[PDB]
Amino acid sequence: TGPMRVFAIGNPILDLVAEVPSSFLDEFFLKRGDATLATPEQMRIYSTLDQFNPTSLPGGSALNSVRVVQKLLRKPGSAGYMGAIGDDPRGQVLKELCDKEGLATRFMVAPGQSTGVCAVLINEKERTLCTHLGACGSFRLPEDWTTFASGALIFYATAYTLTATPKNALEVAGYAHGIPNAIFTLNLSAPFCVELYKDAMQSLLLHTNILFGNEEEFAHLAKVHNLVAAEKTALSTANKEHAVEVCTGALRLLTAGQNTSATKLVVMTRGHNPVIAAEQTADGTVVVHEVGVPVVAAEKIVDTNGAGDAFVGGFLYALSQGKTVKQCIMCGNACAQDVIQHVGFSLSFTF
Ligand SMILES: Nc1ncnc2c1ncn2[C@@H]1O[C@H](COP(=O)(O)OP(=O)(O)CP(=O)(O)O)[C@@H](O)[C@H]1O
Ligand SMILES: CSc1ncnc2c1ncn2[C@@H]1O[C@H](CO)[C@@H](O)[C@H]1O
Ligand SMILES: [Cl-]
Ligand code: NA
Ligand code: NA
Repeated sequence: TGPMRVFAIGNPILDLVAEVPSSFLDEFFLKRGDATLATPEQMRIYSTLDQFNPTSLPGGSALNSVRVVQKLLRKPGSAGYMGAIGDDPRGQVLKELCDKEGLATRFMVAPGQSTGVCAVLINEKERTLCTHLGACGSFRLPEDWTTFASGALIFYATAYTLTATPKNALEVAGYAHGIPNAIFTLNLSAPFCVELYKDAMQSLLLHTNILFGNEEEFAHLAKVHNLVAAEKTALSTANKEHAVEVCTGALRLLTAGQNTSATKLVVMTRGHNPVIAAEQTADGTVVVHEVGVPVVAAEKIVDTNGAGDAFVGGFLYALSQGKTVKQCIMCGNACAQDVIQHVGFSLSFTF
């Protein structure tokens, strides 16, 4: 029953995991390894997947991150989450899976719509994802959400939530803005979010304390907002120097040149390479962090899907415990590495 340390909004999705024959991917015109949104011709994929005995597990980027936070805090209601689901059986399944973990949730039911679902197709050591948002798109933040989230000072939203309406994330960020110890955190989520919601994201970033994103997402951000010279928008983020310049330029989108006691930090995950972060410190001076990622033989890497969500989960957990920026990154790395070494987007039982 609390205390709630982290509150997030997202697109609640039920993952249906199953091993399928190559004929399946070809049958639904899917490209092995790609993560996409179901096309009209792929709408029968979920019903068709049943003949492969799929396993139901809670999914969704933000949901995956708070589930990590909840697992680490242990106390029921340590993390809160809100999103929209359908009035279907799938919605009940997802809801029960979450209650089972002690997560505090309020799923808004959208009559006549289907709960978000993602087909996690395992084929040739490769994962192919096909997501159908459905009811997720109907989510509209309830007027009493701040009461539901009472006590939490860490707020989180994925750019994926902008696909329902940017107003949800803007309202959450709006609540935290101006309050020194209220921390709004955001994930770039995907390259298309950066372009599709350019202006809303620009406004949202001004109200953001911590921005998470991977190399490609930050690359698109830098290009869309002209953070680096056209001659540099092509450079590889695998290059420390370039990554640092991208992070430093991105930090400007959060600070707007001003300096307060509020947290202003940009974190870029870079696969096996060191995580890079740019932070505006107490007196306004910018500091760059570089945190090495413990080596993990490609041999032991099952799948890198969900790595980013787990990273954020660990980072936010550490942040709630008041750890330093470097310590938060290390916790995120630990969580990410656990998840990528086994089937599933959750922390192992032993972890
Ligand atoms: N090859 C690797 N070896 C060790 N750790 C890794 C790793 N790949 C990812 N990680 C861990 O996961 C974190 C995030 O990885 P990354 O930035 O690649 O996410 P991502 O969304 O790009 C995965 P994908 O490439 O499948 O889309 C890294 O900072 C690290 O903590
Ligand atoms: C607006 S599109 C969208 N929004 C939110 N989450 C998404 C989306 N697409 C896929 N996922 C989730 O990513 C999780 C793995 O990182 C998978 O578990 C999958 O559910
Ligand atoms: Cl999400
Ligand atoms: Na400052
Ligand atoms: Na995994």
